[PDB]
Parts: sequence; structure tokens; C-alpha cells
Amino acid sequence: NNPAIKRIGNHITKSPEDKREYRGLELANGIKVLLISDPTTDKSSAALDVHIGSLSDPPNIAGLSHFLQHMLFLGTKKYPKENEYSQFLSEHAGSSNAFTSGEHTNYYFDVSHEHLEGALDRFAQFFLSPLFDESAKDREVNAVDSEHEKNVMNDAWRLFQLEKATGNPKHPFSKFGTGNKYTLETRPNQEGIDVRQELLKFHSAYYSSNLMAVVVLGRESLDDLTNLVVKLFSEVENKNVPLPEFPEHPFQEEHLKQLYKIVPIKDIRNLYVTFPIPDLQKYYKSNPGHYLGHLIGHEGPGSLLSELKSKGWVNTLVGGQKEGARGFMFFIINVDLTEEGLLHVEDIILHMFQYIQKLRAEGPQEWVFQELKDLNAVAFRFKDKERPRGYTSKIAGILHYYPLEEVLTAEYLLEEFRPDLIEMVLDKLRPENVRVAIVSKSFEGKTDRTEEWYGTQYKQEAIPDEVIKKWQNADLNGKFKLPTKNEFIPTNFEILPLEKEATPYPALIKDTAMSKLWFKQDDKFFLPKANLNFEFFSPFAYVDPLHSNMAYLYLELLKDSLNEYAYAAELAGLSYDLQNTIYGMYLSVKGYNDKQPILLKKIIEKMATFEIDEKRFEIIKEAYMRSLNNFRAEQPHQHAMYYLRLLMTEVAWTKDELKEALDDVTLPRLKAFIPQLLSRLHIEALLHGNITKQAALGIMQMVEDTLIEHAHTKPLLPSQLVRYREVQLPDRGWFVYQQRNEVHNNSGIEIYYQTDMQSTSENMFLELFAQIISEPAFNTLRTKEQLGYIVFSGPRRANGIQGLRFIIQSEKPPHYLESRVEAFLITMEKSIEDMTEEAFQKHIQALAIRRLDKPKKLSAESAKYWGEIISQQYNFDRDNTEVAYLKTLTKEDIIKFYKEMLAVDAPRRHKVSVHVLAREMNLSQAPALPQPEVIQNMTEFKRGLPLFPLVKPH
Amino acid sequence: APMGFQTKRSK
Ligand SMILES: [Zn+2]
Repeated sequence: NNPAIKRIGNHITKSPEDKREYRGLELANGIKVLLISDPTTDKSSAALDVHIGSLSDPPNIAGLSHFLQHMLFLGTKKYPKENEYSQFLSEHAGSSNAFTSGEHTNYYFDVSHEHLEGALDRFAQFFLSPLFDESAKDREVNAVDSEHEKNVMNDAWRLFQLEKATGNPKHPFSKFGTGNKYTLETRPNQEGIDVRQELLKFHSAYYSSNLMAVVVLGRESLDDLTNLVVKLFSEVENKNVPLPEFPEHPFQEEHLKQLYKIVPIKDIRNLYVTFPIPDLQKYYKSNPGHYLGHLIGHEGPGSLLSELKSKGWVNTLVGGQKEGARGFMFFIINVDLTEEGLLHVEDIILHMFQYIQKLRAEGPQEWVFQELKDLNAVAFRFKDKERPRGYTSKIAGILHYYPLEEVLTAEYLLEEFRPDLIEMVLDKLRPENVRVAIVSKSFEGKTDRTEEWYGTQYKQEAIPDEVIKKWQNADLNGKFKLPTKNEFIPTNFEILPLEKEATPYPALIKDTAMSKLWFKQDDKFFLPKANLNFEFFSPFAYVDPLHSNMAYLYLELLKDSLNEYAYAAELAGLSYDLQNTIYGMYLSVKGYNDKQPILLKKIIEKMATFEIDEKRFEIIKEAYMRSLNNFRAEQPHQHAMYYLRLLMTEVAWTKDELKEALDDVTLPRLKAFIPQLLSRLHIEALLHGNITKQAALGIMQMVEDTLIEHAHTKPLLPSQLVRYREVQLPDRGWFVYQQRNEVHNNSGIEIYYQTDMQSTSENMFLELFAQIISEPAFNTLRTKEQLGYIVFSGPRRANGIQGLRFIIQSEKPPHYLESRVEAFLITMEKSIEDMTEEAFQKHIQALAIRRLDKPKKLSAESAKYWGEIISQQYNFDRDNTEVAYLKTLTKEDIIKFYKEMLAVDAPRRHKVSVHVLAREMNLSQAPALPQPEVIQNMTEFKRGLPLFPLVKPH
Repeated sequence: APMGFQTKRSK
């Protein structure tokens, strides 16, 4: 017996392929705990989920629970140092993060498997004795405000909060979750509120053990993990807090049959149909919402989308249940709109109700349920292994909704067929309780009201009862047939035995002028899955802005045509990715091996015999036109990254050049581009997973024959197979490029300190220095000086050349952010000198563990191999190679590396800065900086500078 | 497609 534990077990149901060991328990204080034992893991992890969220925010202090989340990382009474938590994890190959939903506050971290207890101890203190230091309070409020600021011009966020502000006004659903400097600092002070206590009271009142769930993953035995949690979580006291419920729906009858005309930031056209439904979480074993979601949201033949897309009204559709909170959910049907789909919205919604009455007319189909059941059964059995950090984080959240034994299976497996639940949910999808929202730029100027927090321009109409009556009286449309039998459902899961000549790293098994085939039979995971990666090289893909446009259009027209066919496969765990690269095309087929060659053959064969529908060419072109112009509205820090990539690469077409060339892309000229693109190619491929060398050679060869036959493809010449170089910066030089963001009101900046080529030596000097400055960069530029919410530091790798980059999104001007960063680098230098030689070799093993963390799923391993192939470096034993060299490094080696390359005095300093201005434009101080040559023309700048060589392979 | 916004600490 153990008094600190209320109950144990029984046995946590897991996949047969899962060799981790589990144990569920409920502590005496009511904390539901899952213990994961995995002796093979390189990183240990833990997570806690409090069942209190932003819905429990005080009406007078919006975003308090969100703000409280940020403050827990900033010190406890047992660990008073403001960054003890983040510094500990940083020095032990770990990371941490948290989020705040309406009903949940979730904390999680990972760390080196040897220091789980050390990390967990500091972590547990967050719930026990947090400081909420006031000096930390008036600082971190800016990080929250800067966070909201990035979301203020986000159409997704504006709409998200808009739905909240159109329901019951003081239903907790209406509350502003994020909070800003105003709601958190300004207004409380005006109202005489002390924030530190209303933090402490909220933490006292709501952070009860009664509302908590814990998941810990480590190498330790299940019993060793039991003693660990009990030791440090038995102290969380049980206030016995009643779990918040919201029985009454935020959308009452006054909020139904309503129309919302909304003005967006980007140029988009979308129709949002919403149905209020009760909380279906209770019915998870049968899951009626999923059944309808699968049918309504189906994209196969005879489906709703299939016909709205045929009339040229929509292009995409998402439908199904959207969680609201405990007591209420939503059923949604969202489509994007074409230009004339915007003019036939009444008819579009009519077709929706016509499909709904098709479902009602033929009733619940058990065979469908069975298909959804078997698919979830297969998906669970052969489920890819998850990384500890995200795994513990998710389980900790779902420990509140399901019994301990079902937590791994509950979200996946279905058990009961409930036609009644099917039909009653279906009964609440009627026109009389509908909510319609239209998002288009065409409503600009015609709007009357304005959303409070984001400033959303829109207009609210009551849907004319004339219209409701036409929706209620919806005949059966003969063009809506229920999805047929899914024929991509795998039946062959036999893991083929490891061959005698099997290799630990991908072996080159075909080296012709036409193709280069890399292959490795899976030797670690043993699932029925396989990844087929292909890179098609062609000069005609990126020769000019015109062809880069046509290359995009060609592949997006192709995917559009394959959608009905391929959708069935994705449901059956067989997906494909097809996109245009600067070197040609990229195709990747992932999923179960069984029906995998069928899909691939269908892809390539459609690829080489594509017949273009002109009115799908019109629609997609128009969408692509908007997508390029919508780039104007992305965040300043992304713009800063976009410009740098343009500056430092040999050949790169700007998005504004892509628009001018788009108007001349006629249908006959596109249809003539395709045969010429496929005229001569070179295919570098990686076939990895549950397949043999012979199958792989057959797959690759069947791709070639299909091309040699329908497109008459013959090989490309070796000289045409070279990649793009990176601009070589002059020693002791500094360049600055400056642009403005017409949409966002924050400034962005990327600083790039270029080092020389990627070498086994040069790589690790960069990645070690980056490791050391990782935590202090976040600590200084954000936690202390609060420049912005987005503060990034780390290496930059492109075209075989590396360097150090700083990314900051702030309100302060870039020229100021420049100094702060330069001041920080001086700060780091005199910190590398006064760090103990053991504290140095702690950073080394930290980096070492991160590099030597082996993958845990197939696609993760495939990514690492594929990286070496497209990098044209082919260094498959990079980790063991570079990690070994890393340990050789002394503290002085890094010192002179800074002094020579990165320092302000540096003989070889190569600095480029991108300054994206905002819409309208003691501490440590910086050294005096030289006057930078301002780049006023991108191509002119590149024209006047040398180009780096390309890295020699292997 | 069937379906399947939370404020975070870091990006
Ligand atoms: Zn946050």
C-alpha cells in the first residue's frame, strides 16, 4: 500500500508494435498520471495539463490565464533565478513550451534522458511556489502584447475572435483570450488592480491538483517513475475546484439565421457555414460527428465538394465537428470561393442542404462506420512512434476526457454504431439554425460595425426568411451519391525480412544518366510503410519567371485533377506531395507500401498525359495571382527572411516578377510547356521503408519507362545538373537592404553573419557557438529587454554555405535592434571567457546529444537521408563524424572563431542586414558600427560580388 | 476534408 496513491493501473492498452511500457495512476490529491518507460529514448520528457483556460479569465482582466502561463517560466521560490528553468534545459539538450486554450493550460518539456529528475524538479515548482516577480511582470507583459500584435493582422485570428463577438456577449466564449498590454497592464492600473496578486489568487484558486494531469517519459523503470512523480507532485494541494461547465450555447436563437459580410486582410474569398450542436465528446466511442464529417467533407466522386468544384463555385472544402467547450460544439462546412462562386452563394448553401437531405434519405450506413473503424484500427496498430515532448503534451491533455486505460486508444478506436446519434446530429443541420459568414474584399466600404479587439470590418444581416424556406424545401439532387467502397485500404502488412546485403545507410543501387537511385530497406521500425522520394531536374523549370509560373500551374492543375482519385488513398493512409522546385519537380509518396505502386503509377502517367480543363486553368490562375499578392500581408520577419534568400542566392525570381510574367501565361502556351519540361530530365530518388532492392529498382524503372513512353523523356546532360551558388561577401564588409511592410505595424530584421563553406570543422564551430548563445539570446533580447515576441538565433545553411542569423520582429526600428544584437554579441564574448571549462564541455555534450538523437519514425529518418542527397553532400554518417570532432574543441578555439569571423573587429566579418520597416515608420550598450553600403538594387548587388564554390560530395 | 487557435509561449 502507498498512501500517496489513490489508485493504480489496471493495464494501459497499447499497440502491439509499441515496445514502450505504460502505467496509469491517480495520486491521492487527484492528479491523473501516466508513466511512460522507454529505455531506448535519448530524450526524456514530462508534461502537465491544467483544466483551466482563458474561459476562466476574469471579465475585468482579459487574458490573465494566458499571462499566468508566461510568468511560471520566470522563476519559483525554490528556483528564484528568472531563467533557471530555460537555462537548465538549454545546457542539457532540452526545450520547453506551453499554450493556453479556452479550457486548458498545457506545459511541457524534453531533456537529456540522464537529467529528467533535475528538469522535472524545476518544472514541478511552477505549480507549487511560483514567484510572479513584479519586475518580471512589467516586462513579460510586452511579450504577450507583441504576441497579440502579430495576430492582429491575421485573417484567421480576426475571424476566430469575430465568431466569439457575434454570440452571447457575456457568454464566457465571448472573452478575449490572448490579452495585450492594455488589458494586462494599462487598464488594471487605472482600475487600481495589483496584477501580481490577481495572478497569485488565480494560481491559488484554479491551479488545484483536482484539475491536473501529468505524463512523464524516461528511461527509468515504471516503479522508478512512480516514486519520482509521487515525490514531487504529492505537494500540489487539492482545493477541490469544481470543473467549469458551459451548458448554455453561446449561439442562441437570436444569433441564428444570421448573415455576416466580412472584410479580410488578404485578398481571399471564403464561405463559413456554422451549425450549433451539443457537446458530442460524451459519445466518443461511437463518434457521430466524425461519421458525418467524413461524408460531408468527402472529396471523392459523388461528393458535395466534387460538384461545387464542377460548377466552378468552390475549390476546397472542410466539414465536420469543431470543438467549442464543455457543453457545446459546432458543426461547420467551410469552402473557398471562386469569383462567380461568390455570386452564387445562396445556391452553394442550397447544394449543401441538398447533400444533407441525401444523407437523411438513405439513412446511417453501417458499412461506412466499419470502414472508418478498420482504418482507425490499422492507423493505431502501425502508428508511427512519437517524439517524447509532443507525446507527453498530448496525453496530458486527453487524460481529462478518458479513463487511464483508454487514453492511448480512445481518440483512435471506434466501438459502437449509434444510428440514433447519427440522425439527431443530422437533425440539427437544418436551415432554421444556420449561421452564414462571407469573407471577401468586395464588402469593403459597405460595412457598418467593427470588431473590438482586432478591428475587423464587417456587416450583420438577418438571412431573409424567403431564403430559409428554399433551403428547408431542398429536393434530392441526383448528382449526390454516397462514396463507394474504399479500395486503397491496405490488406498487406507483411514486413519483408531483412536482406543479406542490407545496408545501414542508403546505398546507390542505380547510377545512369537518367536516374540516380538511393535505397535502404528499413532496419529499425518494421512497419508496412514506405517513403518514395523523387527529385526531377529540368532547366525549363526555373529558367525564367514565366516558366516558374507555368511549372507551378502545371503541378497545381495536375493535383487538382487527381484529387477525387487520391482522396480515397489518403483516407487509407497513402498520401503524396507534389510541388515545383527551383531545380525542377519534387514528388514524395508516403504511407503503407501495399497500394503504393498503384498511386505512383497513376501520378506519373497523369503527369505525362495531362489534358488541361480550361475553366480549371482560369480558376487556379486567378487563385495563384491572389496568392502572390497576398504575400504583401505576411509578417515582417518572414519578409526579412524572404529578401535575404533573394540576396544570397545566385538565381531567384521575386514574387513581383512572377506576377508580371503571369499575365502572359496563356492556355496554349502552358500546354506547350509541359512536353518541353518533360523532354529531358534527371531523376534522383530515395526509396526507403518496407521494400526490397528489387522492388525499389522496379519502382524507379517504372517511373522512367512511363516518362520515356508518354513524354519520350531521354536523359539530361551532367553539366546541366549543377545547383545555385551563394553570394560571397567581402571581408570586413556590411550591407543593408531596406523595405517596408504595408500591412503589419511591426518592424522585422534578419542579421546574417556569413562564415565560410560547410566543412566538418567549420560546421561545428558555428553550431557550438550557436548552442552557447541560444539561451542567452532569448534571455537578453526578449525576457530582459523585451524587443519582441519573436526572437530567433541559430545557424543558416543555404547552397552549401553557412553562417549565423538573428531574426527579430519588434515595434522598435531595425537600426535599434541592430545595436542591441551587436551589444549582445559583446556580452556573450566576455561570458565565454568566464565560463568554467566544465561549463564549456556541458554545452558540447548538450549539442552532441541533440545531433546524436536518432529518429523514431521512418519519415524522420528519411528526412535526414534526403537532406544529404538534395544538399549534394551525401554525408550519411555526418552525426558520428561531426560529433566526434566536436568533443575535440577547446574553449579558446571558439574564442578565436568569434574574434576572427563574428566579432565586431573581425578581419573576415561578413554581415548582411535586412530591414523590414513597420507600416508607419540600465542596459548593455553596443560598439560603434561602420557605415553600411545600402543595397538599392538586388541584381546589381549580386552582379558586383563573387560567388562561393559548391561543396564537394561525400 | 473532415476537421482536425491556441496562444503559445514561443514560436
Ligand atoms: Zn503566449
